[PDB]
Amino acid sequence: HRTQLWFHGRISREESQRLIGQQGLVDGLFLVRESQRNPQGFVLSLCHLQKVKHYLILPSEEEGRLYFSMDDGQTRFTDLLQLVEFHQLNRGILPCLLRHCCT
Amino acid sequence: SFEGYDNSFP
Repeated sequence: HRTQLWFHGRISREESQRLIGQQGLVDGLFLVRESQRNPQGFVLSLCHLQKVKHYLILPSEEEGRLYFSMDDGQTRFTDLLQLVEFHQLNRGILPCLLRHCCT
Repeated sequence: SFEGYDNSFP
């Protein structure tokens, strides 16, 4: 998770937009960061048609087993890597695929 | 589903 190139740790929403702005507002450009409003969770910040969108990722526990979800448990992931890898191939609730990592 | 985020907007 921390090892992953697309993970930026504790950065703000404005900062994510500045970073995505640096790298040209390319469609499907993305990063994952910690949420400022929800420090227990994460945000997938994604550029689509030159607008940056922010998708909240929250932890939940089912029968003592942690999962992450962007849609109140309709789609569940063991960790951020699984979430990212799924959405590189499947749009799910997103408006586009995760195409390029914001470094 | 979350105020202030784009999840399943609108």
